[PDB]
Amino acid sequence: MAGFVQAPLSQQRWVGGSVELHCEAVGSPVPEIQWWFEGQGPNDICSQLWDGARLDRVHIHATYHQHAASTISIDTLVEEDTGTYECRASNDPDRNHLTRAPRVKWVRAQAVVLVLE
Amino acid sequence: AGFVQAPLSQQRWVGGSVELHCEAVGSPVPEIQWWFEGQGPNDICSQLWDGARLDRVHIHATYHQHAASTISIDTLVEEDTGTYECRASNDPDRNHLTRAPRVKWVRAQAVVLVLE
Repeated sequence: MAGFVQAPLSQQRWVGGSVELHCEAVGSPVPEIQWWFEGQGPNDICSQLWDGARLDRVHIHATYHQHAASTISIDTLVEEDTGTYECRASNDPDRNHLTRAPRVKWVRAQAVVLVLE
Repeated sequence: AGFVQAPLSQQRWVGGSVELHCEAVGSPVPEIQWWFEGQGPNDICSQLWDGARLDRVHIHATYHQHAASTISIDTLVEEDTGTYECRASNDPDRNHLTRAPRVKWVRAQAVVLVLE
């Protein structure tokens, strides 16, 4: 099982500024962390972020020594960076690949980031 | 509304007890709720309440400056296994007053595994 020892923090930021969200988890084995995101307005859905996203303004750095630590950073914010950011952790051996596996459940921890002019 | 402490996943024995804690901030001070989803594809997240599961589930919360909430479960059974989720919000329409714009609470999860 994976468990959170630090959740990301909701916060108010400015267009052209920047944001940094942090997430930490424990388990044995040491769990994996991903970051997920969902904009505002009931047309946006929860999908995975990746290192280099949004024209290379999104950066994700992770370490896995004894526990999982992950920092997501975003350069030069724009209003549409507004939304909910979700850290997910799991040490389930099947979480990746494809498998006809049912399971596949990660623990989630959300922060909301609001970007204002 | 955001978390400054997420609940922490825990493994326990049948017949034992568990306790999960949740800290959240915002102005105004956000409300905390606990929600739960058992294992297997046929379960959903539903709100837990104080006294649930034949008065084995107790929920205590305070809201001075910070939102602090604790869920406790006595005499654990196997079907207590699953994902517990702390939800927080200070949105004034929170109590889904039929007022049907949004509904979005911030969420932080912990898993609880109860082994025989």
